[PDB]
Amino acid sequence: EVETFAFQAEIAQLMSLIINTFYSNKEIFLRELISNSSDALDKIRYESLTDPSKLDSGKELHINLIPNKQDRTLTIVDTGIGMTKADLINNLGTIAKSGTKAFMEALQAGADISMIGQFGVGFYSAYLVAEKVTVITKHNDDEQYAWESSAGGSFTVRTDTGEPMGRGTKVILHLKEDQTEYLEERRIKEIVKKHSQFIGYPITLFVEK
Ligand SMILES: Cc1c(CO)cnn1-c1ccc(F)cc1
Repeated sequence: EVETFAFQAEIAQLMSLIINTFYSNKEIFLRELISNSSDALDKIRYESLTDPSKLDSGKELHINLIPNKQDRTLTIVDTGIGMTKADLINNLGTIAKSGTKAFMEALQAGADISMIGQFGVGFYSAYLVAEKVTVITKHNDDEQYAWESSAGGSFTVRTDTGEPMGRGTKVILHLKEDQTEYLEERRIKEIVKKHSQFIGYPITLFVEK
């Protein structure tokens, strides 16, 4: 059972602007996603200080980067606090309405796409390199859910029947045909060392066959 939703008009406007605008510094998507994972790990660590039982779904706090050349996917896994169904559908989009408005006024004022994180909508930088994005997430107070969007004004949400995750978020980037450079180990190492060197959680870079 798959539910289809329409993005808010401002979010769809931001996505199409990210997909259509000519901009070569595409590597900044990895900094935003890792930064998002770092915030989710911070939130579950703080909540667990006043409630140790919130770590019963997993004690490890880490981030994993997993490239797959066969499927042409780049996956960012974190064991953070995760997102509920309400987050995926209306909560995160309501917050992002003001950040999108402010971000686009700055763009016409002289700003560039690389400061998208300062407006809280850095997740959508994934569509600099992805034709489709899948998000598997599991929050302590909800079930596991699968979010997916190929832009175009709509996204879907369903109950995930895959491998149970325990707790956290998994972002699967289905890369455009000409962006396969972000599957190479030496390229991912280079971006992480340049933009995410001081993240306070272990970042493990998987390798392939
Ligand atoms: C938005 C996002 C992603 C996707 O980049 C992964 N974890 N999170 C996240 C989830 C919950 C948070 F409180 C903060 C960040």
